[PDB]
Amino acid sequence: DTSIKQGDYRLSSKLYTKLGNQVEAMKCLINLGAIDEVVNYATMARMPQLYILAGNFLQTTDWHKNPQLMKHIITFYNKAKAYDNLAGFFDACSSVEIDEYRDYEKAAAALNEALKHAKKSTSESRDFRIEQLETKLNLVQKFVQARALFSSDPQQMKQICEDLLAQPGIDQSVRSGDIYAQIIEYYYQVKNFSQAFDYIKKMQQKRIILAPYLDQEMLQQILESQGVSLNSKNKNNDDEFIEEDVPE
Amino acid sequence: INSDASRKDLLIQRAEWEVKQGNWKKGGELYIQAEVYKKAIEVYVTNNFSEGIVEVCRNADAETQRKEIEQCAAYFKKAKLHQYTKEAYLKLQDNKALLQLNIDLEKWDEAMTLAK
Amino acid sequence: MSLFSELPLDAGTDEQITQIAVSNVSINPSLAIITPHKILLFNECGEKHDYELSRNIRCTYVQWHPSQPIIALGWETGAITLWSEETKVAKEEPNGHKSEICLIQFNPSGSRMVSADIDGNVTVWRGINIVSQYKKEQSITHAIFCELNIDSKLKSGNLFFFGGKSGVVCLADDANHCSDVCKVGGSIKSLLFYEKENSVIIITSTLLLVMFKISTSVKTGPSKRVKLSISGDPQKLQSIWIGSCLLATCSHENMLRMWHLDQDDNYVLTLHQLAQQTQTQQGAATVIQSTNTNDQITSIQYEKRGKVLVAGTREGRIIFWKNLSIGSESPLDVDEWKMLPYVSVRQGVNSIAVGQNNGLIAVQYGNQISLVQETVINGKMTDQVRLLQSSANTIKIYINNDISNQVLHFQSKGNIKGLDCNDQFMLLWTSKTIEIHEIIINPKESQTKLVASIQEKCLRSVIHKENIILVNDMELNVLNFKGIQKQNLKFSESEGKILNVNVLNNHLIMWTSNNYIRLFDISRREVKQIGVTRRFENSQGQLGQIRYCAVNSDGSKIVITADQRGKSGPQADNKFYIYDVQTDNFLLYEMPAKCIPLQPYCDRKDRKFFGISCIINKNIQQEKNADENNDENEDNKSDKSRNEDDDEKDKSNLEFYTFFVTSENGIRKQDQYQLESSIEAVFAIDIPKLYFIKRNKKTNSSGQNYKIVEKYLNDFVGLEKIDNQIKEAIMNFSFYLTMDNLDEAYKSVKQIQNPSIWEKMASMCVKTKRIDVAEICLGNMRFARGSKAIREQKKEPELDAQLAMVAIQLNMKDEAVKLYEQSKRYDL
Amino acid sequence: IENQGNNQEARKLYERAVLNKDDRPSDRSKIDNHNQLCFAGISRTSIKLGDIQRGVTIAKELIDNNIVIEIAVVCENMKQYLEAAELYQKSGMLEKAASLYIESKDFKKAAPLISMIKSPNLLKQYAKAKESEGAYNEAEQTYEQAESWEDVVRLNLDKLDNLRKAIAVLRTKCDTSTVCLMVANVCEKQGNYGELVEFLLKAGKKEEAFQKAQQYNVMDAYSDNMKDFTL
Repeated sequence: DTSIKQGDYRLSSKLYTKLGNQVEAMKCLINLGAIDEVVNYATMARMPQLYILAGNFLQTTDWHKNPQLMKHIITFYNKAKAYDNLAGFFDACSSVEIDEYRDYEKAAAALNEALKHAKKSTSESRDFRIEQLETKLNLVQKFVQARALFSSDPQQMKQICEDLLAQPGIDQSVRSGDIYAQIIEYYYQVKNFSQAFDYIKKMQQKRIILAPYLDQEMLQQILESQGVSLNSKNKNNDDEFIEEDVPE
Repeated sequence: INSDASRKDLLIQRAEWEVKQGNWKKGGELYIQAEVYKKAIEVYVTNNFSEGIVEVCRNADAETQRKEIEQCAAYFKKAKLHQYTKEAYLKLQDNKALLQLNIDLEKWDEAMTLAK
Repeated sequence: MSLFSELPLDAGTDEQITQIAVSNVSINPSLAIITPHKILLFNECGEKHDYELSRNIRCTYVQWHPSQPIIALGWETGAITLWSEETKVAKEEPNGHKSEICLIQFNPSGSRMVSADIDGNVTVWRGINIVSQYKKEQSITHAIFCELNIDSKLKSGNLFFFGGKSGVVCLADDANHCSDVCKVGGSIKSLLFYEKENSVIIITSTLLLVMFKISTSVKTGPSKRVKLSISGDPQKLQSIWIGSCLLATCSHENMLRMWHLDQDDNYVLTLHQLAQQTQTQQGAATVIQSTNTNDQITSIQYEKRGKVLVAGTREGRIIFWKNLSIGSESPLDVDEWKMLPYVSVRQGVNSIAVGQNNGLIAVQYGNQISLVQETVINGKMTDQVRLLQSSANTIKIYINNDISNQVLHFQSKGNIKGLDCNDQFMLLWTSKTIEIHEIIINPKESQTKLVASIQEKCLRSVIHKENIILVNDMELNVLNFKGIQKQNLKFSESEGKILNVNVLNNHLIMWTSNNYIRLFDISRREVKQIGVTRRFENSQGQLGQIRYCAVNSDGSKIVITADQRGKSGPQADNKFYIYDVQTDNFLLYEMPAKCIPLQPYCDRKDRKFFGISCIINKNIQQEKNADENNDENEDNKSDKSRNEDDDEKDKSNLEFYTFFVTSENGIRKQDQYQLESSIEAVFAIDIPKLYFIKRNKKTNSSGQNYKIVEKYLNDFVGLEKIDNQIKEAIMNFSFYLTMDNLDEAYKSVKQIQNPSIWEKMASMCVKTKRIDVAEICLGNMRFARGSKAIREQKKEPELDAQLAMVAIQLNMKDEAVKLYEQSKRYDL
Repeated sequence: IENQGNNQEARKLYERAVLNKDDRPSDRSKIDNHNQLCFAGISRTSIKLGDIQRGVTIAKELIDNNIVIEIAVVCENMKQYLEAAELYQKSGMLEKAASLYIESKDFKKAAPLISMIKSPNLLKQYAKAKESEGAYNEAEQTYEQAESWEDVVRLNLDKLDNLRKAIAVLRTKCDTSTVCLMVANVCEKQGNYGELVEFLLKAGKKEEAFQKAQQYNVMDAYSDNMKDFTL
């Protein structure tokens, strides 16, 4: 306890381990900020609570770029049977994938895994969690459908994209910026600059920045087709966003 | 909070795609906004730019960003920035950092006065 | 390490040559020669075939089957012909095409083929039967079969991509589904496929390298447009794929550009190395023109089987590069590449053609033609018999006579492909015939007489007792000296194609392309297959692709060094395998990543003792050192001055390791040996001696000589005095000490005892880091001085100081210095 | 005297030394070190001479771990396996003790060892010991859990005939053609042959499956799946 107060987490953790108080040792090692010894003592201790603690600690860290970290998280949640925790981990993985890689098929697979593990859970809110997952999954799958339809059908583009955009709270599952960007890109492919610029405007009034979802060269060609400077329009849009934030 | 967070996040994202094409100083100054300390310190480590670190620490809040100034002073000490370390420690007023600097500087009279 | 044999060939035709092609069938290569009127066929010897394929209809294109001797031909009228030379059958389609053939290309499998004409018609065929037809605008220059990473049901080998001067590229299959990727435009010089990212690499006349990513239903713009800094002719620019991801480009210029995709690093090979070769060769009465190393290279070609890159200058020179990078991944810099001695040409070379048959090269300059072949240094070891294939015809024979080793120089009629011996007769096999000779050993002189010669074709011949097993890719038969066929054995097609063999005592092993391992016994008068076929497959999954295999004396233990092929990733695998016939399992030994195993060597007599050759992977260690040194390391003073550069002249990246193998504990490391740059390769391993091949750089001839070097083991140096029964006790003690079986080692040592044996025992104890047994050995020495030193030095908590004391007592100075440095002790 | 091989003299020499050093109680450190050495000597010589009980006991009360490990090595080398195994267990290193327990007829105490440690080679050797004993279901499960499931399906063929469990096994073990024909064998003894059709479709061995199905009139499912591979 004195070492904990003074910050000597290693000595306190070793003393607790030799005393059999493994949860205090895990807390001290988490406070230390080192991963390998925590994972090792989780593996030898084989306590489900320590498995959950190690899984949460690895979830806090950068599990995305290290496959070993996510492998250990999955193993810990399987050994501890923390089905809700594993479902939440898979949901977070899918959300990160959607946010910063835009790989909706991998996100759909992760949502399917999360739904399966939630269906293996026994919590009181499990069904609620399940339905939430499936709703997101459904929306993702619909967008994935459109992602295939880039080979076959324009009318199905318009119908499915408008249906997905009209759904409230879609950004919680599929970002509407990506949908608008792909609509604009398809319209440029058809070279219908009028409807492309109309959808550009529609994407503008939703107060989301065009740059993350749309290529700059795409936008500048489309705006040159209309015959208006893009810099002035961007400045006006930024000023409008600030003036809309002012009363809020 | 929510509106400020949303706007700051969007502009930091735009900062990321702009620094991908390459803009380090002008972009870094444009996207300071409020509490971008992690991205700013990553930029400064990448560019080895310590003047922005000093600007942040002198503009940092005294009662909430204490550890940030401590680690900035540690970076100054490991980079042989003696005067920046002194001013950061004077803002810190922590005996731990001052004693660490005194022992690392290999002198013993200021060690007298700080130990006393 | 290798030599290049050149054979000029007479064209024998008044008409000027237009095209040349080389067969790729692993045995018996064939050369196709296309003139404006006549079509000629040449064999491996370079003589005109009695049968001729020349026809009144003009030949405009020719192509070789990737795995079959069947040739594909296209006329000026668009008709196609499929002709088998082995059976001499021609199958010609009248309605092949309505326009002259521009290019023919085969898929890797050999089933489906794509043919194109100038009018833009592209037909995909199955064998000789038309499958699908496409009408595309403008002539398509090239079309390569593509293998996109698609689901199994959607995966098919019919998919291919084609490019042309219209700059239109589309995905097409045999089912007439043409997905027009199209895009870009202009004259696309070359198109290449990349498997990992399913990417398309485009080189055009616009001096722009285009890096497309293509999906079945997703089309995207180029990932990166690379600008090329080339002073040569853009039209003449050609690029070839080297290794996993390397790209080698030459545009009729003195500079050779190499691009690595993993880190996208570019580096240039110059011809100043040709100046170095001229300097090293203009040391005698040799007529060589002035060093004009600014010449341009007409053509560049690469061969995977030999890992050899060949470039041809327009002044009449041919330059060779060897890929020293272990593994199938591409080299990262110039240092990995090695530069081989060049071969001069009378006139400027025009065309270079490559066939995967000993790396066969067809070189055309003007109207003259020549053949180039590679001869790797090979060495055979039997009792009192050493055979060295120094050149194509020169053979060095070494006879172990106790008074003095006897050296004989034998000159053959021509080139020899393979050598073998069985301590009684020697057997050579070349492209022409097979010969058996008997060597008569006398103190005055050793004479060799030709026993017989049989004219038969086979891949590998193994002599034993009085019969020879002849093995070809799919079969193996037995022959006698007269030449009768007692029996033959076949192999199934699904197992693949046999790659290579190894033989020791009365047990022979071979491995095929599909990682299948077969074991045979020749102790019986007729060879017999032992056990059953075993795939290199573990219950968890495939362990990798076989690279090198070896078998111990009794055949119970098999050493394997394989490559896991981590899908454009880690450089093969540095952990090797040992297989036991009894347990039918592949135990895996892990060895530090700083080294990569290269080729195993099994002891002739001992079942447990064996050795492994290792290549030190410099690049990864350098990267790790650079990464680690940049962390709180600033201005380190003293004891650091040029300790890493001048020592690399004689020290190469070749190392040797010794191991004991047992079914109980598996693998244990015994000793390590450092190989100098003079040593070229490991010849053989023996209990008292180790044999190596050493280059004679001091030789003033064009071809440097090669000698056999005999070295003593670390536990046998110094003991120069009658080795008859000592080796058994030494090996038993070494094995027991590696096992740490102290009582057995003591009871084995008791029966002999000898002061030289005692000091050797102390040396093993020092090297194995055991002190009490070392004290017992020194006590048995009855050396009072060392014992007094030990008793004085026993008052030290550090055992490293005591070990250094023992080492300096037995006169090991640098080991003592290393131990002192390791113990952080300087006062002692 | 243990180097010369004279085992009997070691007993009396060590006993005399032990009595002499026990007579003197002063400076107990060197006396205790000498006692440990002499106890190790009598233990090893008694094991070599067949005096198992006294040797194993005097190995038991002694505390120095590496000496006990060496004595266990000697006694397992000579003839005595199980006693070496308990000495290994009491010396702090137990993996070889578990290996010897599964080597010997002590599976009852080896079961907890299999329970905590997850050594796959130990599991394979334990399953081999079980199949040598004759327990088909226990070795079946042991092969299931480690990785060795290729013999699981053939043992199901021989006596178990557990088709649903085998199907579950292939769906958790990444079935290949070698087991895809094991399951052809398992479905041969059903009389319906449809599951055989789907299994051989998953196999890729789609030539003899074709003729077998058309000999049994199941073209519906097999043709439905096969209309995309060859024509």
